[PDB]
Amino acid sequence: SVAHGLAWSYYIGYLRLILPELQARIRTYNQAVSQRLYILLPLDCGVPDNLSMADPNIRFLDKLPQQTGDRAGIKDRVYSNSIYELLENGQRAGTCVLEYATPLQTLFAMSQYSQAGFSREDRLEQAKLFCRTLEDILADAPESQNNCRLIAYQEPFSLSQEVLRHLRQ
Amino acid sequence: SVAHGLAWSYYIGYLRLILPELQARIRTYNQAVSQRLYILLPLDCGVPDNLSMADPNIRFLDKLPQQTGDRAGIKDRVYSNSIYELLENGQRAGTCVLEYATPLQTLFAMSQYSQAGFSREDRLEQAKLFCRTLEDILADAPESQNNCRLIAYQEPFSLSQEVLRHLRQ
Ligand SMILES: O=C(O)c1cccc2cc(CNC(=O)c3cnn4cccnc34)oc12
Ligand SMILES: O=C(O)c1cccc2cc(CNC(=O)c3cnn4cccnc34)oc12
Repeated sequence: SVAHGLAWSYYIGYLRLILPELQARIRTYNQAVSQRLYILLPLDCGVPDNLSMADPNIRFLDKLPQQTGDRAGIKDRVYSNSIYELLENGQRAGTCVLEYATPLQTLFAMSQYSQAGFSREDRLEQAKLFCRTLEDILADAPESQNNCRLIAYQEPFSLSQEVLRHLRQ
Repeated sequence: SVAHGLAWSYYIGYLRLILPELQARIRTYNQAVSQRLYILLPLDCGVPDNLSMADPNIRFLDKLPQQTGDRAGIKDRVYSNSIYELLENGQRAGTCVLEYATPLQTLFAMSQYSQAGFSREDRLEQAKLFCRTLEDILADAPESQNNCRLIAYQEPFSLSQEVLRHLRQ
């Protein structure tokens, strides 16, 4: 399936490369930010560029120092991550590296382009299969050593509360 | 198929975003470099990080000024491209933005991991289907306006000569 290929490329072309170096980048920034990469997986494939627009209680703090690596003819290809503070009744309840799983934008876009041959009704099913495949990959991956957490959800809602339930172990 | 999803995500998550801004970045660097993004598509899915290791006549010149954009919770996500000089009998015969199509690394890796459920024999077929799907996408895409060229090839070989045949219109 397309969700199967998306989960494998997201692991091979991104997670496999940043998850080994992540704790070192977090330690560097901490000179406190939590140790895992928190990945938001909205099953509706709704991926806004601004997290604060999804929930005002999710607030951008700072960028994590960039990771660079020569890859496939690209000198110093850059991998960037953002740090967010999570508010709960006016209080900073958590601080973590947080982002949406970008392949869900591909599912959203493919469901909209007629040439992609993917119906708008198939988004939910493909997102669920992307989630399951990625969980199966990370469960058995050596690069994932208590440093990655997938947060999958369907709105019937507090996004910051869903993140916080995961942050609080 | 997985090649279908890879071609659509490579377009949606990368090409769709950089191809509109590419001529402006090339004009900026030129204050001469050719106007198209040249994408190497080895059908054997062999993707080395160093182009000069694939052919000594392909020589790294400089980085093209980075492109940044806020995306899916990432503040200032970076898109980087490299400029190469192409030598032919000691002479600089061309200068272009050149890189390998990264999803071919996913096909290579999936053919090696038992959990991916993709045989090592299926690489060639999947790379060909990735190529055809991407050509079909770019043929009809509004972002592609004489600014992208796919260079697909099978070794029986000069890589620099294959690039140069495309560079010379
Ligand atoms: O990297 C993958 O293995 C991969 C596999 C499938 C689909 C996609 C979509 C992307 C996004 N690309 C970038 O962010 C990017 C930034 N500089 N840059 C230079 C060359 C190529 N890509 C990029 O990567 C993919
Ligand atoms: O971007 C896509 O739409 C896409 C779709 C499918 C597979 C892949 C693999 C990649 C490579 N990722 C990066 O280069 C990258 C760099 N910073 N960063 C921050 C968050 C996420 N990804 C990245 O992007 C994909």
